[PDB]
Amino acid sequence: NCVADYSVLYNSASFSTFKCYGVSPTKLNDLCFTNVYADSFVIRGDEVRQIAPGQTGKIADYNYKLPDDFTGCVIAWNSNNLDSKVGGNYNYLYRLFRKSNLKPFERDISTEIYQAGSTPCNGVEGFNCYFPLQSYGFQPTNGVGYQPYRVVVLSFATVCGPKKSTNLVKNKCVNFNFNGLTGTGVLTESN
Amino acid sequence: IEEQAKTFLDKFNHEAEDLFYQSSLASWNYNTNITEENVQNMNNAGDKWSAFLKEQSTLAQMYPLQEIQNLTVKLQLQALQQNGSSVLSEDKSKRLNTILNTMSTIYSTGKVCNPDNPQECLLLEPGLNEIMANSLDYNERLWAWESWRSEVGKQLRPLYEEYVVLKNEMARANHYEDYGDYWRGDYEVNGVDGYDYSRGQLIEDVEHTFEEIKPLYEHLHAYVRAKLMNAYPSYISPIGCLPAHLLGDMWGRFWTNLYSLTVPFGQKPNIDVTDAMVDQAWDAQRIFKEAEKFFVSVGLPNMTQGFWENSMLTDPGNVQKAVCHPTAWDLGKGDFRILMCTKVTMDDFLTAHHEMGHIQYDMAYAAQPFLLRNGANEGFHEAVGEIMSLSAATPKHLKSIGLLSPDFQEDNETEINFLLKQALTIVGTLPFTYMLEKWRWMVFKGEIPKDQWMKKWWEMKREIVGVVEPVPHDETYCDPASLFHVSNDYSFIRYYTRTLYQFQFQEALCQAAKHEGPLHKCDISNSTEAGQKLFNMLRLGKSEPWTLALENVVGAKNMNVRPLLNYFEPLFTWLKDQNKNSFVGWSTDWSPY
Ligand SMILES: *[C@@H]1O[C@H](CO)[C@@H](O[C@@H]2O[C@H](CO)[C@@H](O)[C@H](O)[C@H]2NC(C)=O)[C@H](O)[C@H]1NC(C)=O
Ligand SMILES: *[C@@H]1O[C@H](CO)[C@@H](O[C@@H]2O[C@H](CO)[C@@H](O)[C@H](O)[C@H]2NC(C)=O)[C@H](O)[C@H]1NC(C)=O
Ligand SMILES: *[C@@H]1O[C@H](CO)[C@@H](O[C@@H]2O[C@H](CO)[C@@H](O)[C@H](O)[C@H]2NC(C)=O)[C@H](O)[C@H]1NC(C)=O
Ligand SMILES: *[C@@H]1O[C@H](CO)[C@@H](O[C@@H]2O[C@H](CO)[C@@H](O)[C@H](O)[C@H]2NC(C)=O)[C@H](O)[C@H]1NC(C)=O
Repeated sequence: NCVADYSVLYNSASFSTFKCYGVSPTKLNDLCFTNVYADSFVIRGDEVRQIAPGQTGKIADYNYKLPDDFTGCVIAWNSNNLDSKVGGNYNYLYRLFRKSNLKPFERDISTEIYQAGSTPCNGVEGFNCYFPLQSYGFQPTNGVGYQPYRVVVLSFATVCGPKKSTNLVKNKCVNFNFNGLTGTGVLTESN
Repeated sequence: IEEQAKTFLDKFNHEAEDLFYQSSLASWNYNTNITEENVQNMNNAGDKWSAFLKEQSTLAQMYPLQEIQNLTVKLQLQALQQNGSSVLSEDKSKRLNTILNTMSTIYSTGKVCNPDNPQECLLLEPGLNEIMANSLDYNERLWAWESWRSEVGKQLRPLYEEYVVLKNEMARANHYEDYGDYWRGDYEVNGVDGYDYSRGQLIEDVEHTFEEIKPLYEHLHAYVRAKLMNAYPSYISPIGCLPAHLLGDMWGRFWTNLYSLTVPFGQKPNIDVTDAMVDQAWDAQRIFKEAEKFFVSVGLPNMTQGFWENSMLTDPGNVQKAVCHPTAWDLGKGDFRILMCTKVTMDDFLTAHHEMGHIQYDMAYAAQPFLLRNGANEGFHEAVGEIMSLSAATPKHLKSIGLLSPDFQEDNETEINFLLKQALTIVGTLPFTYMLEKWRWMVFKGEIPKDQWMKKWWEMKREIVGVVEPVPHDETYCDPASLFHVSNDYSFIRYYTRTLYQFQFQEALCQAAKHEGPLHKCDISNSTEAGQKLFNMLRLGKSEPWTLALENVVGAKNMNVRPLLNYFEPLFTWLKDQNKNSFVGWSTDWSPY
């Protein structure tokens, strides 16, 4: 139920990646849908390579999935000055293990001990069984691939684009359009 | 079952790369800014790292290693499941720790006194090694040499006699028959189909290459003896072994410092570019960008940025307490940095390539597991730095980088003056580098018994090295223990292996580049396929064996000494021309006493 100038994000050079997978971005001023949903979080740079349609590995299998058929894009930027810390930052979490690789947009915000092979376990989580939640450790002096990046996902009727207007010429023969209508003539001020 | 080991080692690798970072970063901060708070910090960080590694290792010991199919997780389990210590009884463990600190403190703190004035004494490196590197007074060299052995080496004899026992109990309790077989175990390869390599196989293969080197060393020994008779007249025979106190340091480890006594044609200026560096007013920043240019030129990626801010390349305008010893640091988390404090000298211009050549390998295997981010053997890890320093030292590189004039001429006599300085350094150490490990391997197994330890040493000095005791010795001495690698408990054999791999790497990349002349002239500046052949070994870490990685660099599945020999054929041709009138090799019966 609002206008959405994607053209600002597309033009702004602050982003380390701005990449589209169900749409080509300049058309977003014309393309429209019922909703758009924004997902937002912080990740290691080399692992941002796992955030696309149909990919595999630690994020792609065990955080959240974009489908191969993802109707949308993906943006990301440097966050070193904010999200890394001198003593390290550990506020960010990830669950490393889970039986069955996740489904499209699926969320497993639950945790129990993962466990492997034929063996019973009740907490403890040293041998054969491990607690799958872990923290990150973002530190400013990391290599560029281990530094923190802010990431936003967009999955793409009410959310239209900025349908901009021309200047208006009066008392001249003109090929006009107003709202969802068209016409040609001389536009004179009426009473 | 393998998923238990896999997801154990996934948790281990995700934890270890953080705990090692906060440990090694505190270690970095201490070495670059020394304070007691930084010491107490980096020690309690190292405590928490070590406590994690051992507390995980007791779990790594429960996984059955024969139930593992994939090589790269078997290699990671075996590297975490190792026991090493704790095999010993707790009192024998503390006793071994006490002995290692005792041999370390005796070597590092040991004083040698002057018999003419006992109020003056010398530590090892300041003054006492300065005599051995730069004095020509035979009687002062002999005093420093025998007083080190009798005043400090004799203290280490009765400690080395107990260290060998406790290390052998540790090795046996790890199921290795002796502690030398434990050390050889680095090079061991199994289950990779034909690429396999036995712990024992190094023992014969090192001797099978060393018996190709001997003719080059026998003409170098004859040449150096014929020279040293002019430096030390009446003391040296034209056919004898060389007296050990005359060999350029406290042990005779390298002949490199004999050059002023042994030089071919010293009227030709042995080439330097320190003048060109100060005339172009180069600083550390320029030196290191002119170093980086070689790597991006051959076909490698430029530095991880934060390298430049977080590295220390020079001394701080503050009167800082820091170690200026040039060191390449990997901290984990992709954090690469050098700690040094450079001065405008061509030695540091080459050392910028030497240390950056460590970082460029540490970057290529950064995709590997933490347990596997190491050289394919302990010879690879230094040889891969030196093949950069070799190329940067060439006159073709030095004119192309703007460090020599376009009208300057190189000549044969400049080649021979350089190559002999290389030979005294590179080749002359190899009899000792083989002999010290042969003696120690035969001591750990008891092939040399505790009533013939020193008797067999001086037989091997005379037979293998052509070097003779300045004065007779007995089993109250330990002349091996008079050295750092024997007193501070370090395996020495890596230096023999690195001295083959260095030239095997170089000549393969020089053939890949199609170099037109002698191997010591080879430059890989503005190549590309030399960087491609280098890279395919660089990105494996430990995950593939050195016997597989060598055939991608060199084209050989094993070590070969040929390439080192080739590097010296121009000099050997001349050494065979200089000593036609002389006796060559040595008598083991002859002695200076
Ligand atoms: C076990 O070995 C296999 C191959 O021997 C490895 O399989 C590769 O795994 C990566 C992802 O980690 C894939 O991109 C490759 O396509 C796989 N290769 C093949 C031919 O299947 C596997 O990674 C090894 N196990 C572990 C834990 O590393
Ligand atoms: C490591 O040392 C231990 C002795 O402390 C060796 O014996 C193991 O003992 C533990 C109990 O403390 C058992 O759980 C293991 O099963 C024993 N060894 C095994 C796995 O057979 C053990 O053999 C040593 N491990 C190595 C590397 O050989
Ligand atoms: C360096 O090259 C010169 C030039 O060939 C060598 O001088 C020759 O030496 C041989 C052997 O004594 C003589 O037969 C020639 O007549 C010499 N040529 C000239 C032009 O003088 C010189 O020996 C070489 N030096 C070394 C160390 O190899
Ligand atoms: C190897 O690379 C260097 C550096 O890129 C080359 O140096 C350039 O040489 C040209 C021709 O003389 C000059 O116009 C440039 O100014 C030089 N570059 C710099 C940064 O000074 C060198 O010529 C190359 N050599 C070979 C044989 O490929």
